[PDB]
Amino acid sequence: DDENITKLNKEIRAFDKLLNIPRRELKINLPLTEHKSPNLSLMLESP
Amino acid sequence: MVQQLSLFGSIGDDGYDLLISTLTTISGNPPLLYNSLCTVWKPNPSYDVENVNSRNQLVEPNRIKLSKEVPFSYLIDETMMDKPLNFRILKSFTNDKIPLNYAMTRNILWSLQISDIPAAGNNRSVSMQTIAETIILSSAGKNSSVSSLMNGLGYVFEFQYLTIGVKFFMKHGLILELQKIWQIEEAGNSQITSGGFLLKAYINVSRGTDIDRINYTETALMNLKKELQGYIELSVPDRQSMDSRVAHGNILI
Amino acid sequence: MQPPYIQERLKSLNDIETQLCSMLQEASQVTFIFGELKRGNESVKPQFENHVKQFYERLDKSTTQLRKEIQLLDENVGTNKKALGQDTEKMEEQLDLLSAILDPSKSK
Amino acid sequence: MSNQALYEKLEQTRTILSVKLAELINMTTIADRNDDDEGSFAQENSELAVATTSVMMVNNQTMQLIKNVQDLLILTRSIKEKWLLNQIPDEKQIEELLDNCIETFVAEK
Repeated sequence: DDENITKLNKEIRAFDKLLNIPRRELKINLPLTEHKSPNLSLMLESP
Repeated sequence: MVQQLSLFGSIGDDGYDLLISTLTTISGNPPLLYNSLCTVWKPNPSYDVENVNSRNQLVEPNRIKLSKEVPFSYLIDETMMDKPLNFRILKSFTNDKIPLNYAMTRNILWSLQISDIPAAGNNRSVSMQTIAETIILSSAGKNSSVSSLMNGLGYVFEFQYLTIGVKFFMKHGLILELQKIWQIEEAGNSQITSGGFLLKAYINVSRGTDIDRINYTETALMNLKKELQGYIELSVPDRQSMDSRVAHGNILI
Repeated sequence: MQPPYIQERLKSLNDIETQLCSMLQEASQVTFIFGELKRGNESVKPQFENHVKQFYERLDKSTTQLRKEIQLLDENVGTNKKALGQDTEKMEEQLDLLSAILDPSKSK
Repeated sequence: MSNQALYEKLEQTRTILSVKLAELINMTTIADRNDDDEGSFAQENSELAVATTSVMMVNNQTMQLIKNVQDLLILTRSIKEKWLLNQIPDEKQIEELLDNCIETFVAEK
């Protein structure tokens, strides 16, 4: 509604990529026969 | 339920801009736009409430207020999207006409609120009023609608109006409001606060028994009033004007 | 810098006290000339009228202009804020510095 | 307030005019006047007290002129001080900027 609150919200949201918690994901696909391919997904977080 | 301690006043639109600047010089905050829509409901006269204890006057019938916020997309006409959404738009709101008409409000049909006449006695420096409040979050059923709900309780619609203005937040929980009020009917829309702004400064107290807090609140309100001496005169309104019981009809506007 | 209106206001005020100083100086010369006029030489008699007239006209219009200024005070009524944006501008400049840090070709 | 200053400057100006006329008449007829007619009113009875009253006039006009001028100057400065004091008056680029900064630090750390 008011300009000031939206301006502050925009400026604060601009820093999300720095302030937010880092995350990582690693997907490992192992080559197996008999159309049986297990998957190994490891996600690393720092809560 | 709160004890609201309030002071009132009015100003002509000519000084409006100037007034705004002075407020920002004191509070250190910028104004924030807001709007609202209030509907007043009264007990149904078709039903005879013999339960009013006439020989004892345990209670008297009263009026219920239902309030809701309405987005500005209903209040801005085709000539006004160019300007940004800030307080200056109020400078164009001097005509008795307004984009929101009767049909849209009828299509709409929240916060439920009841109040009492202020405390008696002539040794009161600020208007002290008691308010009982609740909130309606949602509903369901075959007739889920505000009108059907209030008819289920036993109340019927009386009138409605629209407030548009600005808000200032100061220290100690003090809130200062500049308002413009538009009454709405099928016949049309009429601005009761014609050529001016209604000013209201108030604080809320959660518990009426605490008296140290009430004394502090009164001290803050009187200090604020004594700060604005010479520019605007803030006064205690008439105790008989803020009475909203059905038996006697008048409306401070 | 201040808005211009204040600038010509202060210029007019400065003109006011300079005119007052000129009035005092002319009072000094008229007091000087009256002495020798009482002494008894009539050569500087014509200068006396001019000095008196200029002294009075300097005394009058200065007060008139000051009256105009005080009148301007009457209608000029009604006609930390920087902090509200101060952090913002600080923010801006800091990121600018980062840009200068981020580009190694501009650090020369 | 300002109206009081207006009035004060008014007696300031009229006092200047009156004391100016007084010192003018005193110095012009400082040469004592002797007229046989009863209409004239100029008395010099005690010889040296005449000079005392003369230096009286001198000291009065000096003090009053200096005080009035100084008061006017102080008034002007006060007006100027009141004038000075009382008159109350992209985001995406930042996103890639911070992304490059953080990746550069991560590489360099």
